[PDB]
Amino acid sequence: VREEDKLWTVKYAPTNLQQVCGNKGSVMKLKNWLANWENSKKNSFKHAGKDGSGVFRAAMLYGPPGIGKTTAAHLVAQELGYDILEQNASDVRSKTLLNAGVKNALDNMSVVGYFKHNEEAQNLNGKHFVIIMDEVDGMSGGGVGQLAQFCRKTSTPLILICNERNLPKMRPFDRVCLDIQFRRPDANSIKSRLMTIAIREKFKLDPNVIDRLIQTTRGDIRQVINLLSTISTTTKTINHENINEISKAWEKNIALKPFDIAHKMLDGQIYSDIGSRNFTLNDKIALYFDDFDFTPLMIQENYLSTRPSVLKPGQSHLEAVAEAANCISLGDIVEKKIRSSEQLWSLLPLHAVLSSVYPASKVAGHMAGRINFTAWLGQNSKSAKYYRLLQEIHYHTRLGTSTDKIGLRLDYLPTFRKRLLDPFLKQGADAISSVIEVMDDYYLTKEDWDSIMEFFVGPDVTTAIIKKIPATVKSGFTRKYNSMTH
Amino acid sequence: AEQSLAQQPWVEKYRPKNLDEVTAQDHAVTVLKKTLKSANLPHMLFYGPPGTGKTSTILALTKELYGPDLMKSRILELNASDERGISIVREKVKNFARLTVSKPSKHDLENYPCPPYKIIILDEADSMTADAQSALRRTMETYSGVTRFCLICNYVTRII
Amino acid sequence: LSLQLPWVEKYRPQVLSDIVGNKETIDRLQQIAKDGNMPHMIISGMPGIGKTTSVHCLAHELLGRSYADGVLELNASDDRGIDVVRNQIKHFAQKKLHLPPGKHKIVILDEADSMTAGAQQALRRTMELYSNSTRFAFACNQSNKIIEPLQSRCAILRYSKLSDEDVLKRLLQIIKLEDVKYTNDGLEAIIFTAEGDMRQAINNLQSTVAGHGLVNADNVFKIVDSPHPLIVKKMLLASNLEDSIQILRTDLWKKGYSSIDIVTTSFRVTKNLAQVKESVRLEMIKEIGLTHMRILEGVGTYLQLASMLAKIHKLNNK
Amino acid sequence: KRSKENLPWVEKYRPETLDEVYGQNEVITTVRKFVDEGKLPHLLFYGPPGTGKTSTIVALAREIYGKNYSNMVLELNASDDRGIDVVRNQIKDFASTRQIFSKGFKLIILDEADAMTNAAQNALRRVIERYTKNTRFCVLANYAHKLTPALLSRCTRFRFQPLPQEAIERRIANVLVHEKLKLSPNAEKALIELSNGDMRRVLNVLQSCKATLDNPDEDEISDDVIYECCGAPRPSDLKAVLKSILEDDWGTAHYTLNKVRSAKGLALIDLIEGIVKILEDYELQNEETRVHLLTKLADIEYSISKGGNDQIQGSAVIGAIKASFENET
Amino acid sequence: MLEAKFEEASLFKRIIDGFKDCVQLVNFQCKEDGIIAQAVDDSRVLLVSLEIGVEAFQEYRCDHPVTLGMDLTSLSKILRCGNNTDTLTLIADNTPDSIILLFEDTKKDRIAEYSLKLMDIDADFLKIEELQYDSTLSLPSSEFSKIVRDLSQLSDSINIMITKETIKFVADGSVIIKPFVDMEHPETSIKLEMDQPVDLTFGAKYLLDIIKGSSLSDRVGIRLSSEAPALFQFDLKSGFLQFFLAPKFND
Amino acid sequence: MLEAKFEEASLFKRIIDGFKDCVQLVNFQCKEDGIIAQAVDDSRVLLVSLEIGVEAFQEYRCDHPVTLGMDLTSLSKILRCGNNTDTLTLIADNTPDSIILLFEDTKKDRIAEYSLKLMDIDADFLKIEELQYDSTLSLPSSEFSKIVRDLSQLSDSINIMITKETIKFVADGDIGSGSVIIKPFVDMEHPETSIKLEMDQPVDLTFGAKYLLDIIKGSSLSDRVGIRLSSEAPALFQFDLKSGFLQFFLAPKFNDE
Ligand SMILES: Nc1ncnc2c1ncn2[C@@H]1O[C@H](COP(=O)(O)OP(=O)(O)OP(O)(O)=S)[C@@H](O)[C@H]1O
Ligand SMILES: Nc1ncnc2c1ncn2[C@@H]1O[C@H](COP(=O)(O)OP(=O)(O)OP(O)(O)=S)[C@@H](O)[C@H]1O
Ligand SMILES: Nc1ncnc2c1ncn2[C@@H]1O[C@H](COP(=O)(O)OP(=O)(O)OP(O)(O)=S)[C@@H](O)[C@H]1O
Ligand SMILES: Nc1ncnc2c1ncn2[C@@H]1O[C@H](COP(=O)(O)OP(=O)(O)OP(O)(O)=S)[C@@H](O)[C@H]1O
Ligand SMILES: [Mg+2]
Ligand SMILES: [Mg+2]
Ligand SMILES: [Mg+2]
Ligand SMILES: [Mg+2]
Repeated sequence: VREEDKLWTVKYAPTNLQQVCGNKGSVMKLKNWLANWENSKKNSFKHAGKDGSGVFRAAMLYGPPGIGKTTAAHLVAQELGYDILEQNASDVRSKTLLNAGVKNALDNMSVVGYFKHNEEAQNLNGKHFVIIMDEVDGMSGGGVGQLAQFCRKTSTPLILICNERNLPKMRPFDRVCLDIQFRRPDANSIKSRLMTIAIREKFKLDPNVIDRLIQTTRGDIRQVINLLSTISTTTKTINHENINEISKAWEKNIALKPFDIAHKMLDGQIYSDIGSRNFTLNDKIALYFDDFDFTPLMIQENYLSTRPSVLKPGQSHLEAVAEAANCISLGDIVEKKIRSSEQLWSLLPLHAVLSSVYPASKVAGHMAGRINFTAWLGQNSKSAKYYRLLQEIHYHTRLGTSTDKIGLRLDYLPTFRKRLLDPFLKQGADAISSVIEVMDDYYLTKEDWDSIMEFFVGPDVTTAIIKKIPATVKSGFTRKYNSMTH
Repeated sequence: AEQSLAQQPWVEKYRPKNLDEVTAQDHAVTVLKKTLKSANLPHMLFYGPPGTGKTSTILALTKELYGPDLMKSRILELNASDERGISIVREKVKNFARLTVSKPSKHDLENYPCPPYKIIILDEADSMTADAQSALRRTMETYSGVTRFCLICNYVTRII
Repeated sequence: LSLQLPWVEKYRPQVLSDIVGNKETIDRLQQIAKDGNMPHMIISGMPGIGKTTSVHCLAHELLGRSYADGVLELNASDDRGIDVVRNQIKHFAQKKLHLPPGKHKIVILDEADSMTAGAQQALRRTMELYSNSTRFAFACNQSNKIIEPLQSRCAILRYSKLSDEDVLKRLLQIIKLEDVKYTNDGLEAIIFTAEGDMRQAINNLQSTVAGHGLVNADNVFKIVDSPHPLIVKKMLLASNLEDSIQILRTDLWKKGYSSIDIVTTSFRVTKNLAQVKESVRLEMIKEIGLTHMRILEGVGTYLQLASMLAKIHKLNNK
Repeated sequence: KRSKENLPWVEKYRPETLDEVYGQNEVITTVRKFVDEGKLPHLLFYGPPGTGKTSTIVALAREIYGKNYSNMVLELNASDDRGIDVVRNQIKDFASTRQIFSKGFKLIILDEADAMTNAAQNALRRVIERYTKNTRFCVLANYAHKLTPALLSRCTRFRFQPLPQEAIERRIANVLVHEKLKLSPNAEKALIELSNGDMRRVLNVLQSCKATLDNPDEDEISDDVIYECCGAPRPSDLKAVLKSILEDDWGTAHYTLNKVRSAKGLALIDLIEGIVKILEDYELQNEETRVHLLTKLADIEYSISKGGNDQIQGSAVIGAIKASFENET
Repeated sequence: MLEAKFEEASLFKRIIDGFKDCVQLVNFQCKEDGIIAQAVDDSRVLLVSLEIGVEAFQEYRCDHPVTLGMDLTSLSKILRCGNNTDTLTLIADNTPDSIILLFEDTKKDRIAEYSLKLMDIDADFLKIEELQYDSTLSLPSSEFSKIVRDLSQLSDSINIMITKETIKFVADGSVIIKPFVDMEHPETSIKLEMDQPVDLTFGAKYLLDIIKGSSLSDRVGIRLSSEAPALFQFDLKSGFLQFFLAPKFND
Repeated sequence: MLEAKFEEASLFKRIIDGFKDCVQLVNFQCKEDGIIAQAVDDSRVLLVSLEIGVEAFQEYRCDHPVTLGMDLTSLSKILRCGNNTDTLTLIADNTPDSIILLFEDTKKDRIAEYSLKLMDIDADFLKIEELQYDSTLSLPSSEFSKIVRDLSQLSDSINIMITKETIKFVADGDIGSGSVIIKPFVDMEHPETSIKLEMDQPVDLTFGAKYLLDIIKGSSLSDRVGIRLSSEAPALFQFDLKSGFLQFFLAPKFNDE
């Protein structure tokens, strides 16, 4: 055992909930939830509380790193006399091993708690489990699906801790469990802690530089503690005389997300005469290099949804948008050449400049609305889902149509609509005899009739006309089709 | 045989069989014919416009060098249908290049001049990737005594 | 047949005082070594500044004779997947070892930028839990490639390029220890072609010393081949097209430089050309990328580079 | 059957020792002094294709150990797999043990390491320096951008300059000594200018013009034979075509171009290069002329690289030249 | 510096074979009277403790009590190298950073030492002070392993009933046992002392891993209490090995 | 010409199985004395050397010394497609060409004639085994295999130390260590279990675990493995056959300390 060898972050860790600086409301809500979990379990979790918290069995912790998520989750379980079961990224987590190891500890009792203390009546929940799943983001080895399935068939407090909530892999956690958001604390919460540390270590700290220390490391208090500890070995006076070097040498190089990268590259402040030397082009290309999978899509999605501020004299908004789109097309050509054969990966920075930097710089200004999510990822999936159905229909009709999968969609389907659907509108339920004698000719079925109607666009929209015909003819057509043999 | 050559289009019906029926490129057939008496056949790279005689003169050179008996056992041909990738050019082409030349029969040895090397022809090399051609370098360089390479292309720039 | 060690390895510093790099960070590491409470640290910087040797001398001074069993170094040659980081690193973390009071076990993970994200994710808690016995120390070249939590837990220690004064001091030390005849011009030329790289500087020193004996400007500029990016930067800033074309012909093309390398170097130089404006830089980069695409299809003659230079001059002149 | 005379001239005249490597004197001297003094650091040869890198390193490996070089020396060319799983097992085991035959430092020759993945080079970055007092690495490359900066810094950079005229002339004389043959001086100058530094093209076209003699023992190889063997355009009709394009009208210029390119079966891709090389010497009294003259010609060359047409591109070259030679007036 | 010497390594081999699957780390206490060691499951539901006296050791020497925190997978890998005919010795020096397992051959001059590096485990040594159990039964271990193998193939939860001197093992499959004391065969003498009707519920894998130890003892003593974890005791030639299994939620 | 008729069929299969997955390309030299072969590993660390005289062959006829290079993968493919009850004959023509492996049953006429195209391996015939070794020893194959595959689970390096009437195998890894110390002793009732040792100087040197695990695969041929160790010399692991012998030349791993 030793007291000095500690890492300055475990000797000063909060040992009680009244020491967690910042986000009082979130930790208070979580404490009330963990306290009323038993009362909500008595009502089978089917009665929402004052804040609507008793209807959720599992808790979710998300926020920027280094704020006290794990610390709060440990202290709230230690204060109520519970027992702490903690699984983390180092342990192997998969649907098999998760259903093997912790599934049995989901509805069982504690074996070590029974020997802890039972002579005095402290609390009735000193024999139960609180399973803390930490760092849910890292599931490189049933990472999110099985854990989300644990949120419904649970019988013990289930606290989950992650870093970023809106990531697509952890979407199932959306409405199956309660979630709370921990924010970056201000400079007023950690100031008392930092001054008390400075008092207990015989080294000066001006109360005026702590705000800059919190600003250079956005929301990681542990980073501030490590910064102070590393510098307090040779310099014991940290004031406004050397704060610039500290703030410049200890910056945080966080990775930017599709929303933030677009918001940054679309800001008209960098491409000005002053900002061009404070945020150089090398940094702009590194911004793309942080995520080369979504940045071009984001830029193509929201390059014309902003109000520029770098418009050259004479050049309007439409011309700038046109040049941005031309460079977008060129970057698309470069990207296709990159991801084609020969695996030309040395052409990446040219794509970074053509697809992202140039169209952004051309329409750089102040964004009017919000950063919209890219739409091409969903449109391509829809196009593929429709192409599958078109190929199926074409290979069903190949015996008689004698036309490619392209010439059928552009030409045949307009007349097939008149032949198939129109008799059901103008003639009613007595045209059921005619329509069938059509589809048996082209080997169609009910599934093909369901798909053919969905292709038409423009004035002819069938997804609304289908709801207009009576339901009795709908129920009779399927029966007539299933009854007769081909 | 003769009925077979009669029952095919004029393109294949009059394909030159020796080095004398190819009356288009007198600068290259001269070297290819002088090579017959000698034995120093260098690695060849035929390049030019489509439909000129490359694939039709390399086969004639092979037939005149080895003969109809040794041809099917002394050459390898990778034109377009085979899977010409980095793994294949690393394994199979290298195995065939680093391989002992077959024993010429007395008939073939007496009639045709059999040189002490095989022939690997990679037809239309402009379709190979860059890594495959890069791997071809030392493979064609070190086994130069028992194997000579003949590339054919319509665009010399595509070759590394 | 005995082969003498190279000047880069024979004179590799084995004492933290012999490091001539950044004075502040080296003094911090020295005080940490004399005290012993070494916290987790990431060391990153330009290639060839003394990060690995610094952390290795730190470990040797902190553990002394226990270096054989107290340090577990994992390089890129050794496996660094999830399996090893979960089994061997953990088993070494809990390894009970009786060290002096103010000492700790150290884990030297060199080239941290090559590890998978899952490895760092699994390493987070393995490092955080056993802080009383294990103090990790990462040494990479790109701090951006490391995940955020692992980087935030440790205390970051940036490294800047070696100034010419430090390089000349170490060069003078090497010459004094090796008894070599030299002139000031040769040392200045070596520093200028070293582009702030200690290993490259020492290698070029040994090369010219063994090749000609006398370290003079002629010998180094003869067999060191003064750096590439500077010539390309000089080429792209010529006044008239003829001067830039003559530079490309005599200095780059005639000296045997592949067209793809010239194009890539010109792109990288224009990327960091702070003199000219932003729009002209973007247009020059676009034209250089068009020329690069033309080069990659196979056609890489001198005419393509000449037309690229002509387009850059037409763009910059109007 | 198999003998030294059956090999092509590209390999038959391979330099056995370092003394038969002309041109790169300033590197061969340093390498010989390295091996003589006893110290040999990690080398990195970087040069254009066909300069002498592989031959130099093979001669060095022969000089160091003996006449049996491929016994205790490892060689990883582009023909073997060089993934990360290879640099982990094979190279490390070879660099971590001793030799089997003698007692010396081991040699590892990574030929054409530009074709290695970034992970493989990053893994090699530490094993190349962990075992230094026992093994030495030699990295041969043609493109100095494929290598990571770290691996590029650890090795001593040796550039292989293209062969100057004197070196190729000495090699031509040495080849003409061993092979009964005679070669004309103007033919020698044409061959030097066509070489473009490539020592392999020299020997190739030399074997070609020797084969095209019908008696390679008495008649001398004139310039016409060399120009015919490779089909390259003679400077005479090249300058004639350039003059007719610059001076004459459209009809007669197109006629003389179609007559010159059909008299010997020339190619437009070579005519463009020849005209560019001849016309780079002119003193244009403006900057806007050369800009268009280079841009349009490069576009036409890139289009020829795809083989669209054959006469439209020729008339395009004519039009580009004529329109570029108009801002002068 | 502790030195222990067994007469035959197969005893310790079977001992570590009994519970190498329910836990991964174990703290072996070393006193003057003997060796006691308890390890908690990684899910903290099942606890395995064991005590071996000096009667099992051919030789024993312990000057001061020492705590040895070691992994089981690595220790099993090391013990796999030894043969059943070698005498086994445990050697430990002051401040035991490593432990020496030495196999010595009697009729052969082949001595083999293996050093194992210990782990630094949080030795929260919890007391095992006696709590009065309602039901205490003794039943052959083989029959118990068989019946739990039968019930486990049906579901995961297993209910145990001790009512009116009758035993009910229900799988939700049911097996009913009555206590028979036979003088002829004492090994099958299923004994039962009951104070209250006992009702517990357990899981599958915990029982499957406890019955893996049904090779050191022919009879197991199972002790139940309605508000206390179940105890599974197996006797040894010198000591005893007991499992503590936590109950299930009542529904 | 070259005609080599074996007495059985599985003999050559078991012989090749010793270095099946250890070397890839071999080159058999056939002379009037017998078949010799030597092949270097892919990483140029160990060398397999096999010598089989005219004792194992039922019939042998070779006029002039012939060299036949071939890969081991295709050779094993050819040996696998032959039934273990036939008679095997290696046949080579005047000039070295595709070798003919012929399987002929002894009861029913089954002629299985397979061809194997030769590789052109450079004939760098090596001459080792004339170097005076410092220490020689011999011990049963089962004990060596057990010791090596028990020590391989703890590390990747194995230090062999021959000291005064003591042999010591030491494995030092990450999870632990292990030391097996044996002493020379000879029994009269079982002459095959005896461990023999003749030393001149104590020798301590390291090897890799993968190469040892690949070498001990040859323990299926004989039962008494011989080990010859010497400083600045490749370690010799010899298996004695009924007609010749199979010897592995392993390169020791140097120590940085
Ligand atoms: N509000 C706070 N008040 C005081 N100390 C804090 C606070 N937040 C964090 N800490 C310190 O930060 C350390 C605990 O780290 P945590 O913030 O709990 O890590 P985390 O929240 O789980 O974020 P991750 O897991 O690294 S993404 C201890 O040293 C605490 O003293
Ligand atoms: N030089 C030639 N002499 C005689 N006939 C020729 C010649 N070139 C082409 N032909 C005729 O045209 C046919 C096609 O010639 P090929 O050599 O197969 O074409 P090619 O040179 O392979 O062009 P590719 O395959 O598109 S690169 C031959 O079978 C002959 O009938
Ligand atoms: N500050 C320094 N003072 C003296 N020698 C130095 C210094 N920095 C580097 N060196 C020399 O460089 C070599 C060791 O450098 P390294 O530590 O390998 O560089 P690095 O920081 O690890 O960067 P990498 O790993 O190559 S990308 C030895 O030859 C040292 O002598
Ligand atoms: N300096 C030289 N002196 C004489 N002959 C040379 C020289 N360089 C090249 N050659 C000739 O060219 C042949 C091949 O040269 P290599 O050194 O193998 O080419 P290289 O340096 O490997 O370049 P690569 O590998 O094609 S990029 C030799 O066998 C010689 O015939
Ligand atoms: Mg956490
Ligand atoms: Mg063709
Ligand atoms: Mg380093
Ligand atoms: Mg080469």
